[PDB]
Amino acid sequence: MAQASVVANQLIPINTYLTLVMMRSEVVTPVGIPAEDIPRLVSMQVNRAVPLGTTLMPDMVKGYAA
Repeated sequence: MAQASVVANQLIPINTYLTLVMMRSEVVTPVGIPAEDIPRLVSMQVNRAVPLGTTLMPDMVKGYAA
């Protein structure tokens, strides 16, 4: 397991536009959005509440496509 994913560094309320302070990189299982993509997630909106420590998955971000 060496791929790092984007993990919520704080609670992200439903419909928040993502900022850099909200996303950390962590090696977690299952794998979500690759950590390498944090730059392009800024200003994209989540479509559900993301609790602290939750892995961000592609389906939780509106407009995300990798």
